[PDB]
Amino acid sequence: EIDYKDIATLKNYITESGKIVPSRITGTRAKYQRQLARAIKRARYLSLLPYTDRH
Amino acid sequence: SLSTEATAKIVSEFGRDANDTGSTEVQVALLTAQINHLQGHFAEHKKDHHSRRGLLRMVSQRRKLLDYLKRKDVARYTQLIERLGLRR
Amino acid sequence: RKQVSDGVAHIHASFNNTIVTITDRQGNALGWATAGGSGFRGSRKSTPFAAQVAAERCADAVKEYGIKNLEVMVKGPGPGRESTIRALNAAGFRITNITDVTPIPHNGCRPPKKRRV
Amino acid sequence: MRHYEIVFMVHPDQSEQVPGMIERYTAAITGAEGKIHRLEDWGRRQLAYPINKLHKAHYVLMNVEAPQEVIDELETTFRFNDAVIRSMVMRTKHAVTEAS
Amino acid sequence: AVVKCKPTSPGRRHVVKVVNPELHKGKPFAPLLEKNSKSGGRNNNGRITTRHIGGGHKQAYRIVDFKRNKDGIPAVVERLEYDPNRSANIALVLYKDGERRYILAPKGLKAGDQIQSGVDAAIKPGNTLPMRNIPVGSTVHNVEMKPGKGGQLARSAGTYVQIVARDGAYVTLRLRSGEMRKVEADCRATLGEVGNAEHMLRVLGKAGAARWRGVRPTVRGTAMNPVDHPHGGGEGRNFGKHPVTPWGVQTKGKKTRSNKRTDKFIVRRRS
Amino acid sequence: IKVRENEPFDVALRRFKRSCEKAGVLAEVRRREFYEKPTTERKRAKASAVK
RNA sequence: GUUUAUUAAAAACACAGCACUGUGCAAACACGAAAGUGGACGUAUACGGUGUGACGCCUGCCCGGUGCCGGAAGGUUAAU
RNA sequence: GCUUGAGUCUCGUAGAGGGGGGUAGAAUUCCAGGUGUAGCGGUGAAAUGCGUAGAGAUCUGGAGGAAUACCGGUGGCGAAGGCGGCCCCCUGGACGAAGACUGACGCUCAGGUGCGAAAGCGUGGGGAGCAAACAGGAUUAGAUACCCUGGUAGUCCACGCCGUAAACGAUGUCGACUUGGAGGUUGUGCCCUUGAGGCGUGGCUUCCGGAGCUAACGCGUUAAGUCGACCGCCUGGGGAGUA
Repeated sequence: EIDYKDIATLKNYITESGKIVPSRITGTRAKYQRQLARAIKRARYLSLLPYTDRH
Repeated sequence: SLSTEATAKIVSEFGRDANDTGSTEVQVALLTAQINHLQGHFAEHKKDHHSRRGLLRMVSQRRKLLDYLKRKDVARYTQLIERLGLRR
Repeated sequence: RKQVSDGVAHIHASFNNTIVTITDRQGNALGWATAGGSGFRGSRKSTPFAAQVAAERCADAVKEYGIKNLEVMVKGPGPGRESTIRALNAAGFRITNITDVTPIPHNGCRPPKKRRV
Repeated sequence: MRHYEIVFMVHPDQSEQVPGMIERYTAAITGAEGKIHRLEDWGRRQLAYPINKLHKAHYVLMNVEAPQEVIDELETTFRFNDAVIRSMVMRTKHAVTEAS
Repeated sequence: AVVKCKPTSPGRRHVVKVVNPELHKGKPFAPLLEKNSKSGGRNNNGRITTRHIGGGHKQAYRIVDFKRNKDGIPAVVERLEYDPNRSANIALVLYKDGERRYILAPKGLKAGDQIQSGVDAAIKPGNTLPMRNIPVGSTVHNVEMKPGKGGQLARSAGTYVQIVARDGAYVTLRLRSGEMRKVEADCRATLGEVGNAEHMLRVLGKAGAARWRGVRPTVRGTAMNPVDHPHGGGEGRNFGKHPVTPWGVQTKGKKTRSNKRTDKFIVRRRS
Repeated sequence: IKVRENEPFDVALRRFKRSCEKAGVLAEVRRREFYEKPTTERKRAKASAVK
């Protein structure tokens, strides 16, 4: 149910370089990590979230 | 997939009683409906072996149930063949 | 002297050789020095001292322009990255930014299989 | 018939024609018996990377239940309109807290 | 997708039959038809100018809408027909005003479905658009070298030019050879790629297949005497000189391009 | 890459110079694309190490 | 299948097939002192040229010479 | 006849399962420009190579083709081969709750049919990286290799063929029984909605381990234990998966 519009919430789970955080670090369950990964990839497509730090 | 409303129409048309979704006529009718839909699905690009395995599974399970209907009661078997247009 | 007085030092620190190019913000190169041109060839080229001489040589190469502050763009896995950065602040240019701009692909093109032994 | 979530970004220079844009698209949708759940004009927004050498783009989200045919011709109109620089059509994204 | 051809005779051994069931069986459209009198190795002067062109089947010419006007009116595609003049097939199109035309046949054909070219269009090949309006990463065909000229590039079977973006006034085109040519953005384009790629799969099989197509035999210069060709002579099979044309220029290598007006547009050339 | 810091510094250093993942991913992108057995080798070694 | 009509019908020429090279369309190339025309009312899955000649296994080495392609460091270089 | 095996229906759930089409972003290469000037590339050191015709570096604009960094996990899915960006369309399977329905319709299966990695073959496209063959340079006594600079088929796509792999869990399919512990993943019921907290109950999976078994190593409730059905296979090694 993790929405890609909530970029404020997804910024807690992206790294400074734009990478998706590991689940062994943030402690999300596997299901919410997969939903989070899909939402980050969607927001990266919509240019809400950056793909990398440089670009 | 088979739609819920199409499935309900099949069980109401081929069922000797209502809520007889498990009778052999109803199972063979539902299987035939999915066969006729999947033929149009496999008309295009025909490389879906994975879905074709489920298709051949519907075919085989339909054949087993129709052979059972033959051994149990032949009048129902011939009527089901005539209704669904198979084994000509 | 140059009016803008701001630059970027690009440190291409490959495993064999370090190339230091001081350019402006617009990308136009003001000067360049290399570890091979620093006087060290072969095994000494890869060493961190060769990159320090490369950084000092490019520092005196762009001393004509009067560069005051330079950001730093670091590429590669070579030994010369921190050595080149240290030699620039030893040469007295203010380092305002240190960015690691190594080209990290996605799953991308096929890597060379060579040097397998 | 089918639930869909439509988000489209428009070039900043073409920002004058976005209310007419959402009006004609909603009109086509409602002609095709569709219902619009949340038509929200996000407006101009800075982009994290440049696309087509632009930095700020208009945004609007639609969230429509509609038939697949009108959504496919809508996708075609998005592809052929040069004002739309990117558009995404999702799956159901069902009834939740609106304006997210 | 190919029906087998048994070797009942030599001449039937090698050709295997590749045909399209969607091709229309019957007469072509008579308003879009004109004569094409064959001119085999001919000229206004009457001399052979292009050799190995001659006897073949009579072909009637079909007007094909290389320049796609009638914009703003949706076009419904009809059954595709065989075009003997060009390598690819042709498609009948019926517009909403009643105008019937021939276009280059797209890959996808829909029967019983309305085809639209405006607001209610679907994602279908065959839609015409200018080079400015093409999507990013799209393959187009029947593109024009000059705006308003008509189709010049990618009109053969299975040929397409792929474009990602534009400079702003001149758009670079990746041709089938590999050349890169800038054409103006106002030049028209037809989305997708042309069909009939599967038609080129089969081999001809016999001498008479080429002689039906209109191709007369090719005599090697080494077969000739010294006067007919620069190659030719001797008591053995090989002449033994550098490879040349009948008029003397080098066949192998020896780039013969001399256009300098178009060299600014063709920024890159294939190897 | 770079994290936000105050422009005056006590001394010119980088906080994450030797901890950067860029060097490791560059070393794995360069050559030797096995990627099938080292996952199981790492997991068996980690299960041996954790007691 | 074609061939020296009228001493040679063949192992010759052709042929499908295969490779190489040229060619982005006012295309190469050709007939034209030029207009023009053929190529072609075709658009690189197309055209021309060269060699080989269905099919099966395949096509080794050597760019020194000649030829072609690419770069003009440097030299030698015409009219001017 | 019966429902307990097997199946059908309602409602959901997770997923790189398949097929089709579109799009995004790094990065590599190439082309055209801008700055710029003596090196670059490589290695154990070198050289071939590239570069004063202006490379390498850096910026900008464009082109193209591949694989989708992080997520990513002895994780998931699939009969196996296998399947990783996002999105849509078409579709197969599994699993769970509460009932309903059919009423042995079941299991295996020589022949037979289908799918079957990679390499290869045919025809047509495409071709950015990598790269059999091939070339040059080094090491060596030699080096038709390992190392280097190149580089073709191939890898990529459509359709067709091959029918092989250390195709492995070196462990056939189905059903029943037999101590446990730690996990991963996905449903579901209850309490304390009140700490994604306690108590249960299913499906798949990882490790260790008891009885037992095994020649031993090991397997061990997902058996290599105790049984039943059916199929395939073996009968010393080379000759030989060859004539």
